[PDB]
Amino acid sequence: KLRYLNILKEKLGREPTFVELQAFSVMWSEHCGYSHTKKYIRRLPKTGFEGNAGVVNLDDYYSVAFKIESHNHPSAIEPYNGAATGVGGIIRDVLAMGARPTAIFDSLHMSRIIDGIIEGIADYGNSIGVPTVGGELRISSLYAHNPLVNVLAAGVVRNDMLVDSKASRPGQVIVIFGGATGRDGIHGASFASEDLTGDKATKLSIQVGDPFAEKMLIEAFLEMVEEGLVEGAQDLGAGGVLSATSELVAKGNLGAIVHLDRVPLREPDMEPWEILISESQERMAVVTSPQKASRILEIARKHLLFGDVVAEVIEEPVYRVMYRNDLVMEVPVQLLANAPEEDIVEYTPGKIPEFKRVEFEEVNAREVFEQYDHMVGTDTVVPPGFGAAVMRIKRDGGYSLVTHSRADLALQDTYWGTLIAVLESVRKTLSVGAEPLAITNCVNYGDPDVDPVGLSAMMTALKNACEFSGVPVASGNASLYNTYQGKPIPPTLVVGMLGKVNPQKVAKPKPSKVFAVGWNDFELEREKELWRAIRKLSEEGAFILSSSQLLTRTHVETFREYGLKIEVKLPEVRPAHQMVLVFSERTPVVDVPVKEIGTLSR
Ligand SMILES: Nc1ncnc2c1ncn2[C@@H]1O[C@H](COP(=O)(O)OP(=O)(O)CP(=O)(O)O)[C@@H](O)[C@H]1O
Ligand SMILES: O=CNCC(=O)N[C@@H]1O[C@H](COP(=O)(O)O)[C@@H](O)[C@H]1O
Ligand SMILES: [Mg+2]
Ligand SMILES: [Mg+2]
Repeated sequence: KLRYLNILKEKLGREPTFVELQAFSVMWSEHCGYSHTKKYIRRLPKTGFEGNAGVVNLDDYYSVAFKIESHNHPSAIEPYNGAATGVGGIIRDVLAMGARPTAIFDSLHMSRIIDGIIEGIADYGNSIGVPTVGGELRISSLYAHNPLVNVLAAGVVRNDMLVDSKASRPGQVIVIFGGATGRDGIHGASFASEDLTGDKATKLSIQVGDPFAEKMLIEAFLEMVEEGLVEGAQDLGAGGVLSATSELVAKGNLGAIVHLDRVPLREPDMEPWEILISESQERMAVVTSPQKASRILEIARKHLLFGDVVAEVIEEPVYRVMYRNDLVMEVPVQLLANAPEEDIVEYTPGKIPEFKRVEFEEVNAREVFEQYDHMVGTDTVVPPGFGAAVMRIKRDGGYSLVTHSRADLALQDTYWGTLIAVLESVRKTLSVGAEPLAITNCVNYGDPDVDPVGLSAMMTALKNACEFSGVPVASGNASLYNTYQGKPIPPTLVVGMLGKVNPQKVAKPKPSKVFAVGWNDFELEREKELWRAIRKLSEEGAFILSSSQLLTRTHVETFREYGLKIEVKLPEVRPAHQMVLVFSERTPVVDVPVKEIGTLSR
């Protein structure tokens, strides 16, 4: 913070004005600036057009846009609105790529079942009409003060309608439609960059949220894209107008002249800076030619949304904020878009540890998911209760989504627990017949300044997991400073995996013999040997289950949907094993251990 203020003073050549301070306090905050993770993320292998979402081609005619963000700090103080809004925001990111939001996936980490979080998410995804196709839930008293709310959203988009995430030429303009701008969330980005005992941990930093407004925003935006009116786009969230406008031009290496007075207000007494950093929801920033602005405004208004032309794209690398004919601020656009970078430390792993038992409560509760009808599997090739969620796109074309993390293992060894989480995410994808395609990930950490190693260990392990597996990183998020009066959460890296699979070849449950296939302990080397065995059996028609517990209550619940009931003598397993359960007619034949342990029937 203060180390940064000096750097700002040196660059500015003098002391910043009130608004200059407010503005950089947002853009250079860890949440928007990424000072501590910038270099690490760069060292990661990438793929797919990365524009605040990350899209991956599936069949050349269609691509899937998937991204994972989080809303941790907000949810610790206002569970209901913090979770909902989290969904609202990640949906705007996927929509901002020209994609049609088709699936939401949740990843909760709490010390008990906080109804608010569950409902906030279910209600919001419900009012906008986008289904929940899955979502891991880990309970541990270690998240008592810092619950982690990570949400993954995937949309489908035509390869020929991909929207850019930046401005591309001087003369373009920037329209901002959606809900009206109020005073909620000001500095909520600076709030998410500190310990929960900060001076900004008040309800003022929390964003509201209106799904009916968003559903409209989804319809309007897609219409704009269908008529080729969108030349570039970015959703609004942290930083509001400031963040969005400056980032669309910094990316293109252009400039902008923002006119705050043209921004639709919901509170007319607001001041220029309040209008600039307000983090109100349901708003989208579209880049286009001056001429198309007319139809875009018409489309949003008839859709019951406000908005007007707010900025002009100029070739000069300056960010000029205007309110009428009175200048508010003015600084080098590339100054804002780039926070000071912090040095990284090199991490070198040790031997895979003898992970001991550290259980995460088995509070399986579908009761709460039914009360708030948080349906998790209405329209998938095969039910999500089993793990991977498979969606169709064509009769014989589809993709899989897997969200996994092993904070339990990582808590003991940041490196190995993380690396293992990424690898296990591959077993699941393979277990359903899908071809690992890319990864979106969310890094959930505490104080980097205090414990720099642990962060380094997460990023190195994630980097090594992609090099060892060949699976690149399409996108991600990084939530740091998840601590309460000192105490930090466990290092929790949540992995979102996307895969390619023919829905006509996805196996379903049927009366059969069950087999424990693999080893009860972990060894990196032979990991690729299990992968090869899953591909073989999966290809033969076998129904495979890849859980860290082998068999869970949900699996059995889901099994009853088929009127099937399993009787198996599960093998004793270590905290990190290399085993999966195979269901087939005959005994599997593979270059890996196989043992008949039970039966599925009726
Ligand atoms: N751990 C990670 N791995 C890979 N990419 C990551 C990453 N963390 C961040 N990114 C990439 O950096 C980009 C920026 O995330 P950032 O949180 O700063 O902005 P944003 O685009 O989400 C808008 P906002 O701040 O308004 O929410 C992401 O869109 C993603 O592609
Ligand atoms: O509406 C936009 N939501 C997008 C967004 O970027 N929101 C911002 O992130 C904070 C949570 O970050 P975390 O604690 O999870 O790291 C939240 O308080 C918002 O200011
Ligand atoms: Mg983010
Ligand atoms: Mg965003």
